[PDB]
Amino acid sequence: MLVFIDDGSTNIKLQWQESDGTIKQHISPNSFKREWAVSFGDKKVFNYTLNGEQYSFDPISPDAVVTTNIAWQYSDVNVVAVHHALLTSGLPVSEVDIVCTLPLTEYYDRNNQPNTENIERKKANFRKKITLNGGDTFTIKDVKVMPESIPAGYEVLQELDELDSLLIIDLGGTTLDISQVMGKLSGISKIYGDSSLGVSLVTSAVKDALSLARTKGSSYLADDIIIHRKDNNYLKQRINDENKISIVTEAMNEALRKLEQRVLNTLNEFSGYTHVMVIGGGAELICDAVKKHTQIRDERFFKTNNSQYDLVNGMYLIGN
Ligand SMILES: Nc1ncnc2c1ncn2[C@@H]1O[C@H](COP(=O)(O)OP(=O)(O)O)[C@@H](O)[C@H]1O
Ligand SMILES: [Mg+2]
Repeated sequence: MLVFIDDGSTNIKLQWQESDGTIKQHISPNSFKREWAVSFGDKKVFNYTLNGEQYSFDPISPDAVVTTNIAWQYSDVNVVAVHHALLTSGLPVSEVDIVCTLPLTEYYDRNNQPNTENIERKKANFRKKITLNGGDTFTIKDVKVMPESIPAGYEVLQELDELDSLLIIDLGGTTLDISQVMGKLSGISKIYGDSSLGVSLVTSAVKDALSLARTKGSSYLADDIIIHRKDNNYLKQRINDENKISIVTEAMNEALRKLEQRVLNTLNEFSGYTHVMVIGGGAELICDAVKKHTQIRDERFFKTNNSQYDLVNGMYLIGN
């Protein structure tokens, strides 16, 4: 049964429908270590035997995740993550069939032209003999593969002018792979690709300014403040002292300043923008960034509330 799993290296983003007739969205974080942290009681984990190795969930060190998007998206850690995501929602352990996501750097070349061997490479990854070490594993039978940024355009691209362009941006923890698509999917123009800076810099800098060590898996407590940067109420709760609120804000700002400092020039490098779509978790951050520089009018500037799930919705409506 088809589950749409945007298997991103920051966190995995999911959408599916069941036998009730209601559509569910879900998210499972990237937090899978190359060791077994077990549990025989209260404090409950997940543990896996992967390809031949020991894997489990704990609030992981940056070792695997702070590498590149490219390195993680085809990994054994990605195999843990996708099968973990279906267990964090809690689906009936049996089949899945999946849609999964590729970088644009990996999908499209020097001429920005495509590679299907990299499509089969994801399917080959999700062919490894993973056991849930306390249950059994969802069997991924059929596999569709898409790139990351592009499929978000799908539902909007329907009406959109076929000679004009839709510039589609994921800003992630890792991902900064960007596509210039054309309307109705008449073609694709130019791509840009990067994962050298992102929200992982921002969210980790907030941990330092708080009271928390530089791991991934306790990310929420810092991710909170990246979300509520437009507030001060949840900031006063979570950054629980006024004397720390500047420190956290200016640490966050140091990262965000230097994120803006590249991505605005990336949208100078992308000549021929006409419509803009902003997606991902950092969609909110690039909305605050790129709108004031690009100066495209709001009828051609797309970003919802959901932000990261905007991507997996465009994937969903292709075929379940
Ligand atoms: N509203 C928001 N404002 C700012 N950052 C956000 C927001 N929502 C999520 N994020 C953060 O953005 C990152 C996730 O980016 P995302 O694009 O969803 O992952 P990926 O790039 O792997 O696709 C996380 O650090 C997440 O906490
Ligand atoms: Mg992203």
